[PDB]
Amino acid sequence: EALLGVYTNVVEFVKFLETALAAACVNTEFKDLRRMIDGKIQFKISMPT
Amino acid sequence: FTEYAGAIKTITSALQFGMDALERGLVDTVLAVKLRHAPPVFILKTLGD
Repeated sequence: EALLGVYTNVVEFVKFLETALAAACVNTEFKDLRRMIDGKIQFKISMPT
Repeated sequence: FTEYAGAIKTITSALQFGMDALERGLVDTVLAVKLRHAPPVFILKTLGD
């Protein structure tokens, strides 16, 4: 006698680009980030008098 | 060439610095003349009537 069961699905959630939190961050898809050691940003601020 | 033309960018931005810090000298010294000739409210109000 073959028996069947009832399974309920995993409740899916709104993705990251579809929330309003991404208005605070700038999103890029860096494909190979496990190869990166460091990443730097360099500012150069000239100051008037 | 990229050492020459990167050295003419320094000496212009050091000399745009000179004039654009001297336009601040107008705005400061014009405001400083006004503050030498600005007696306060409580003195000047009762002389106004």
